[PDB]
Amino acid sequence: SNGQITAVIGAVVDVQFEDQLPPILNALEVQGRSPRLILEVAQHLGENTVRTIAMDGTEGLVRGQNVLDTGAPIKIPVGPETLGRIMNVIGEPIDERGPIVTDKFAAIHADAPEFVEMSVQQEILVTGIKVVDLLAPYAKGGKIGLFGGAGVGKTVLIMELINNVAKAHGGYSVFAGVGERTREGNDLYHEMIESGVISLKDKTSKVALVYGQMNEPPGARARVALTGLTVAEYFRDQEGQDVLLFIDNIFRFTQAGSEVSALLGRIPSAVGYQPTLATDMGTMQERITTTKKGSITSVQAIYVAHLDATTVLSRAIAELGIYPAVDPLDSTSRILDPNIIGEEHYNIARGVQKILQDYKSLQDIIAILGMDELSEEDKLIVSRARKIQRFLSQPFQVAEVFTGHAGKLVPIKDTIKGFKMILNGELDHLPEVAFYMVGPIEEVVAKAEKIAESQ
Amino acid sequence: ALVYGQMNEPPGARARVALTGLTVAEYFRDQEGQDVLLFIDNIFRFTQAGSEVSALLGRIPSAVGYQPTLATDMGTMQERITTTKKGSITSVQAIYVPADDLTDPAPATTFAHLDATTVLSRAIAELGIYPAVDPLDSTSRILDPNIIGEEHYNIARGVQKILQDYKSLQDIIAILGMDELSEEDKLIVSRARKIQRFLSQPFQVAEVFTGHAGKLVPIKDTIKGFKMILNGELDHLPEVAFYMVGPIEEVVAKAEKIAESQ
Amino acid sequence: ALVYGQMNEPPGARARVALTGLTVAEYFRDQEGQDVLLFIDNIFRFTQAGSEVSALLGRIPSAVGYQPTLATDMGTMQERITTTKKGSITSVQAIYVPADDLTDPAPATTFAHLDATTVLSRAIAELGIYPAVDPLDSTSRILDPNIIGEEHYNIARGVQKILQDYKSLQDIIAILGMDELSEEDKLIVSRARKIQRFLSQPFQVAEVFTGHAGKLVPIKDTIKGFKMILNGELDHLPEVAFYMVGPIEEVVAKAEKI
Amino acid sequence: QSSRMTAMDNASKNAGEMIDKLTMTFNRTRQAVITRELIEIISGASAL
Amino acid sequence: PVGEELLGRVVDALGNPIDGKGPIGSKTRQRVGVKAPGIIPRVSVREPMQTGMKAVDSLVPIGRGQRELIIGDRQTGKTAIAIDAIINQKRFNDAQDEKKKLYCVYVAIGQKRSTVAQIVKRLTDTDAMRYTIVVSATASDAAPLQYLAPYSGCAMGEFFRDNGKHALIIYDDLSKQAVAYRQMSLLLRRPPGREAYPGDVFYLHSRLLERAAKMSESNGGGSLTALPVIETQAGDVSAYIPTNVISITDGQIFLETELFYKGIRPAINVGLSVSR
Amino acid sequence: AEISAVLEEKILGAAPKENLEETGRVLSIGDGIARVYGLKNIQAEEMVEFSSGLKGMALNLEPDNVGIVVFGNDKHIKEGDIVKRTGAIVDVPVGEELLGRVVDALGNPIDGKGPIGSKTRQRVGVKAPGIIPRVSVREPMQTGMKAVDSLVPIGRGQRELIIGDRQTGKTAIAIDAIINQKRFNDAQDEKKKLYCVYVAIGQKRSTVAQIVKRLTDTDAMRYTIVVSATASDAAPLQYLAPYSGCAMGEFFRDNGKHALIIYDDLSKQAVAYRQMSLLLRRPPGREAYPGDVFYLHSRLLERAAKMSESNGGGSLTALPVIETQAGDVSAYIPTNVISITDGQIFLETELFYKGIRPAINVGLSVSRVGSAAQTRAMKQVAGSMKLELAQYREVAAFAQFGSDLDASTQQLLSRGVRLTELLKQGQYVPMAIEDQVAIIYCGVRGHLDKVEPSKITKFEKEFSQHIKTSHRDILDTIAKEGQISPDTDAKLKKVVTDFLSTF
Amino acid sequence: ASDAAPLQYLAPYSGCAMGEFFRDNGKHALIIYDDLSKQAVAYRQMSLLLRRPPGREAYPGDVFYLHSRLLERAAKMSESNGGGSLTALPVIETQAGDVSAYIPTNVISITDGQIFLETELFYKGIRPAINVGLSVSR
Ligand SMILES: Nc1ncnc2c1ncn2[C@@H]1O[C@H](COP(=O)(O)OP(=O)(O)OP(=O)(O)O)[C@@H](O)[C@H]1O
Ligand SMILES: Nc1ncnc2c1ncn2[C@@H]1O[C@H](COP(=O)(O)OP(=O)(O)OP(=O)(O)O)[C@@H](O)[C@H]1O
Ligand SMILES: [Mg+2]
Ligand SMILES: [Mg+2]
Repeated sequence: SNGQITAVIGAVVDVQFEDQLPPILNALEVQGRSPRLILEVAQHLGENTVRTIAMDGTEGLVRGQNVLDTGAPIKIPVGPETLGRIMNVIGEPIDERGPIVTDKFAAIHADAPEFVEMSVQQEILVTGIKVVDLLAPYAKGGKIGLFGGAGVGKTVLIMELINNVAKAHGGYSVFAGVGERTREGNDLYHEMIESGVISLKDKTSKVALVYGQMNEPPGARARVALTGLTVAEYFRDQEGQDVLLFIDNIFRFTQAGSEVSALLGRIPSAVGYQPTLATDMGTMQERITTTKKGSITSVQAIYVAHLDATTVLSRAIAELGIYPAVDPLDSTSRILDPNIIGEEHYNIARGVQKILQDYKSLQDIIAILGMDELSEEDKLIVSRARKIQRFLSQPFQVAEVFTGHAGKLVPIKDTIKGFKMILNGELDHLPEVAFYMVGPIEEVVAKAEKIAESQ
Repeated sequence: ALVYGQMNEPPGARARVALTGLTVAEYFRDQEGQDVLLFIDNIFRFTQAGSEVSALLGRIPSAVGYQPTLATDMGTMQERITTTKKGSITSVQAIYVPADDLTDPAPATTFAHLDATTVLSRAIAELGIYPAVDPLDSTSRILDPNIIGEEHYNIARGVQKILQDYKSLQDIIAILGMDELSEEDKLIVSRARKIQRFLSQPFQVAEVFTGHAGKLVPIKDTIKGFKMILNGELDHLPEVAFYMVGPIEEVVAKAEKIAESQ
Repeated sequence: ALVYGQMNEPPGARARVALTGLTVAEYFRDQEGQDVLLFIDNIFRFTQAGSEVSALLGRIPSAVGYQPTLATDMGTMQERITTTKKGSITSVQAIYVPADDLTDPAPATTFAHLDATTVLSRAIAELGIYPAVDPLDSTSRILDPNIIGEEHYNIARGVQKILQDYKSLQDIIAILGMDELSEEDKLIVSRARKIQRFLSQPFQVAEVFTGHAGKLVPIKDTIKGFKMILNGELDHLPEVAFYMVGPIEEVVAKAEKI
Repeated sequence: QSSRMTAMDNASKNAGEMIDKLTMTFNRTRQAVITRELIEIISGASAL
Repeated sequence: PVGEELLGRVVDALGNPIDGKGPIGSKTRQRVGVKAPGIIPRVSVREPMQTGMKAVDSLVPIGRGQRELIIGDRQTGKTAIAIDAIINQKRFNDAQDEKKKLYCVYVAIGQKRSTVAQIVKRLTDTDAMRYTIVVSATASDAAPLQYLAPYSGCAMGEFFRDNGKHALIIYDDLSKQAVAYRQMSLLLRRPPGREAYPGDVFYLHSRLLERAAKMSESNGGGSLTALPVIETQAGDVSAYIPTNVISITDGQIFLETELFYKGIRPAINVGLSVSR
Repeated sequence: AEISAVLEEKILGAAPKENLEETGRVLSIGDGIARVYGLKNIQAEEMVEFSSGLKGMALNLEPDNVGIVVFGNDKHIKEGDIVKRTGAIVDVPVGEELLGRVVDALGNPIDGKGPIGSKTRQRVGVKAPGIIPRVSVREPMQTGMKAVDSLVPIGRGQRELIIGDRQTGKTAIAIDAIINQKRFNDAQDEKKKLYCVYVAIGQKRSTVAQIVKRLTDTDAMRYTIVVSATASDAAPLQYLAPYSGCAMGEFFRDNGKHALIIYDDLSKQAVAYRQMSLLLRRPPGREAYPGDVFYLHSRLLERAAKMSESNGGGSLTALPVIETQAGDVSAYIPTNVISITDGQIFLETELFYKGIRPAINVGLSVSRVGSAAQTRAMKQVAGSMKLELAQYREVAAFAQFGSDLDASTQQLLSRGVRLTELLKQGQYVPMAIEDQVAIIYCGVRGHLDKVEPSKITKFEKEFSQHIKTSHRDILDTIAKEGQISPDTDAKLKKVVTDFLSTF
Repeated sequence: ASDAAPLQYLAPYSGCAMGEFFRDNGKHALIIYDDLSKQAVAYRQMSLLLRRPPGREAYPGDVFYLHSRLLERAAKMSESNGGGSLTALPVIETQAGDVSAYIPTNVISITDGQIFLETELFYKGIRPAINVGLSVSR
């Protein structure tokens, strides 16, 4: 179970064993490194030596150095103790908050759930965000693409997703910064501390963080998502919770897998990390699914291929004062079918989308000729569409100290009822500005009554 | 005689099937003194099978993924298709052009050994003219007043010029009409319609499916007929008398029957 | 002094004859303290003959089948051609671009080793303008308002802006013609065509090719003529009068002859 | 109306000629890209 | 394993049952690499294989014994077209006409296992499972299983073809099988070609798709109908694997992303859809 | 190792007395790569000394031999020569004594001004700071040019890329940023100072001499270190020069001071590392580059950050330069550096020859720090300026053939023309922040809509003189308040209207 | 076309030696290589079968040297060398009239002038279809 280093070429270490050869994906610890170096066995070369990828730096290694085989893959600490902490690939805490004292360790390479363990019903994960729950619903076990650039509240939306899932459903979240910048990671960590999702000394943390820097070797960044998925899998299997898994991002995960394949020299650089091919990404994608015990819902943070849902964040929506700045027309979902989410939900969503598209055409017509067109029917359409656009906005729990508005959690039935009443014109006599920054629809009625009493 | 190397065959069989058919044709030429016909369909599948054979041997591929021996493999296959002192082998080869690129190495290698061209046009088939051979896209290298003769060359050039004038005037007729054209233009478009109607011909092998008896028009009959149409000697006949008729005596006979039935 | 190793020579000889001419110029510069003129024609044959033997030296080829030490060999060759404190060398080197490509590694390496560049284009030579110098691809690093004069720099930048505007308009001109252009665009096109004709100049060595007498144009006459064209003082003249003439006085004389 | 029809006809003919030249350039660029990627894959595989 | 005991069962590429309903009772086993039928044992394709879609049954008709390609981008409706073709045969299999009955095979290659479970639920709900075999090689399955699953499903269909019955097989999708074979060929140190694909990916797909045929009346009169699926990226028809599959099959059905986002469902491009 | 001498001494059991643990002999030497037998106790990335006095670095530790990259001409190295390990990795001197000096990649002075009295040396392979010791970037790093200090702002501790084609002005942007800091280094406020490091990689010696002459004539050399790895230098020197310059800048960053590093250019370092990797028989990848060429630049550029107040508060802002061939930013090295850095500044040849200098493509240039890297007045005027420029670009995308346009469209087009003429700036003349704020404020408040654009530079040449002579109290009010108050806005509008009446 | 590639490569040099006989004996010889593009294709096949590194359009890097060492032997001798001469007329087949390709640009740089033939003029009956604007002689 003890081997010696034969060759050191970049982040690729060839290590020769004597008695027992470790299997593929096992972790081997170098015995002379003060920051310990874990090598993952990628292939067997024969002659009782194996080729391994390094999870840390390689400068200073000498040939013949002793390597101890752990007899298992990279076992990272899992549990409630990893909430609010930052871990590297191999589970060491890198937030200078002390050791991670836990009782549960789990290997980062596990099997996907079987064909009999999967639910035939394509349930949706309601997240309490009215625009998300209405126009682009989140499916349990689905793949979710979160778009947005600089100046938009993409980070605030991510933290609102974490807080709302931990509150409404009781399931935690895991963030995995696959090859992320140190400045962006520090900003995200401090924003998570400030907004109260990560709490120090109170044990009320809702997200577990796994980070991989850009100065890390390619092998280290290609297994950060596996570490985050392992923490999420502990929260799903051993607790029965619906767990969010934020990955930043799939593109950098594919890039790190392509760099690993280029270092190993077998697969050429033209082919890197297909969504299929369980060695590359098929196991990771199939371990993000909904089972009879729980579900893992993957959200990929994309900064501006197989996404079940997509929420596009636009600067123009934030320029109109609508928070969150989700574009209602560019946010699509495969789940928008009458056979899955119900006929009334699809009918309301299609009516809202049609009203918004007609409103954009009416705004173009008004900009061309003027505000008087097709009697008062177009004016009524414009008024209902503007009330819908105001009602799409919602205060955030995580941003109640930066904006001063108390965030609210809106169930899906409340959003359906409120938008149905707006479409039917039951609240058409209320002022437009009374529909702004309100969670439920009874809050809209109370806001309109307070406006009428004040004015 | 048929060979039919299928698409599920190994690449070696598909590469040598053209040589097998060429060997049967070479026996018909050398040991019988015949003018054999060889049909290859497709000739791009021959190149693709040769490329797969060379890639299975581990050789370094040439430009655009083809074998480095593409020119000499095509040359060795095609130089056995020639005319010798005993007989001749004439090859009609179906040609597929990948990605509609005539500068691709496989069509460009094929075009070096080509002595003619027969383009079958879908638009001509939509006009009811059979065979649907495009008279302008199809070309030949023996269009010369030393191989086919002065009269054949002049008549073919005159037919090509009239059809080119017709194609130029088709856009004008489509956008404006036909009444504003001059008398010369109306004579040109009438002769061109009669020329392109006379290009149609009944085939014996389709005579069950068509009901028209097939005709084998000799070359002097086609030369005389198109010379008559070019000179305006049949300006009084209707255009429908030229359709699906082999010779020109049957054109005037069909015109006489049309006049009598009218 | 002449040193010749030509294209009939083997690639070993063509890769070292430039160093022989450099050695003659270095002796005339250092050990004598003289002003030397060094003309090389052409550098690309040196850097191509270096690549012809690179495969026979057992080297891995570089991108587009070049020698992997092309940059370092060109650097060690070109750094010997310099003006030192002991003496001055003015060097004029021709460079060949294979298949009319400027992103080829050998000219792209040679670009950073030069002070003044004169890029010749085939498309300009197709238009009959001789010398076919690209006006928007030639740099000198002496083109500075504090070195060659403020008026000279301003005229040169104005000519380059006019020719860039004409190049941007050429896409619309090639489709919709001159009718869709505005009046300022027509003035831009007319002055740019006059500028392109006036950039051509009959050379004394090229007379046997053409028959025009070669003209030597003083730089004050050059900046005066281009200032006259940029100011619109010659908009009433045909552009053919601007073709193959040295000074602006020959432009006026040729216009009056027509 | 006649002048506008003739002007749009000339514009369409000029656009057709530009389309033909860009199509030839596109085919040449496509062949060069395929050849370059094949040579890069060959050089990557032959270094093992 | 082959037989009619596989109808209604969800099996993997090896034929092992994965639906949890118990072992299969097949008495016959058929090789996956069987040579395609020749020229004499087959006749011309004339029996209509009715998809049930108006645009397919009118503009690009599919006959019994024909390879018709369903090519398109992601999320365009290729699986929906294939599932509707499977569902449409219920009205023929219930009737007494033996020449109208069609037995279906659905080979899911490289898909998500939850999507295959939803497909099986949909076919069970519409009573189309009784004549359908589902062969699933998901993403978590190994690349050899994804390479083998089309040939396993083809052998199951060829049992019906050689027994006088008629079968329709769907390969959803063949691009995932080509990716799996590319990875196996690269890890076996085989010489690659364009896009690191080996020199016999065309031979792989041609020997797969030449087994769909209309047998002669002296050879039983049965038929096997293939509906391969190709997923393209940004409409790149000129890619290597789509070019090979287009050159193999007897026609293609093009699904357009632009038409799909306009709400035109099914998004069939009429000018690009060919049926020989 | 199976050579004839080794087989001879192993068959006979000679047991040779040469202890090759701390020394070695050269098996082969070629093109700056030495394969060395011996050096049993050598470590990776360690410096060695040859018998001719040349230095080398051990990059490949193979079981048979050691691969050494030679720091100099390989003519001095012969087969069988003795190589002695130094026992330490490469280090360079750091300190305030390097300011004003022109050094090579190893810290040796090449300006001829004698030695350097540096009392401290730092290794080049230092790990980058983690997520904890660094803080968010908010201090402005003022380049001094209006097109970049407003639209693509650069903060202290930010990796901002300058990417473009040849002869577009990337070096001009960098040198102008170095020159601009003389305003702050000559002042008394210590936190505003910025010490500069310029790393020339692969350039000719005449170009570096011209750069040093330009910095000496403008008195910017007194706070500037120039690290030179010229074209005739060895590939290990060109590869190691950015790391040595980064260590020199990290001395200022770790001592509570602020440093700015320019790598001109990282494309030459990538070419040099590609040559070393190809000659070491490492497996090539896309465009013959190794698989660690992303890790090379990421490791270099991750060390440029601003430290927290507990770590002294110092900063290190990097300005890498990338040369692009024919505008193809989809190549390997441009894609890597774009994915590493916190934003890019894109330069275009068409904008350069159109008169727009600096030729900054506003649409393609991003700054991820954004308005946090700006002062309050510059943020106030640039927020409106970027919106007006975006509106101008949107309305000019469909205004080539448009003549009878709308009045609002014509106003937007005219405003965009005024702003485009406003962003133009001459070479070697950096501008103060107050002058940029005043000129941009006049541009975006409609004060130049009635002014011909060709006179705007002359207006810039004169109105800045007007407020600096007769209306300096308004500038003092702006400096003390820190923002454009509406009363100061009205006073500035009155001054502008009076000046335009005089104009 | 049915011969081996080395024979196609050797034939221009064999003919050049036969013309060099008359060149060195005071006589005058005119030699025509129809065509050098097919010789370069044969030499490309020889180099690709020798596993030599391909360059522009998968051609070896000494194809310029191949044509230059062939065509430099055609020259005008002095009176002290017998007054002989050898005149070369190389033939190049282009694709779609592109003179910007690798081999045509090589032979243009080697030779003293070209006679360009246009397909457009050839289709209009202008024979010989010589482009006067492109065909020059130095
Ligand atoms: N004719 C149709 N009418 C309505 N919805 C349809 C239609 N065809 C497909 N859809 C819907 O479009 C979505 C995607 O279609 P489908 O999954 O069948 O396409 P696909 O090409 O198989 O996608 P993928 O590439 O993800 O496998 C589904 O939600 C499906 O319900
Ligand atoms: N803003 C400017 N105004 C006027 N001239 C300028 C400006 N910026 C650069 N130039 C001039 O443009 C030329 C090239 O610019 P510069 O050398 O800075 O570009 P570069 O990116 O360094 O190019 P290279 O690839 O040669 O290093 C020089 O003559 C310089 O004087
Ligand atoms: Mg599908
Ligand atoms: Mg520069």
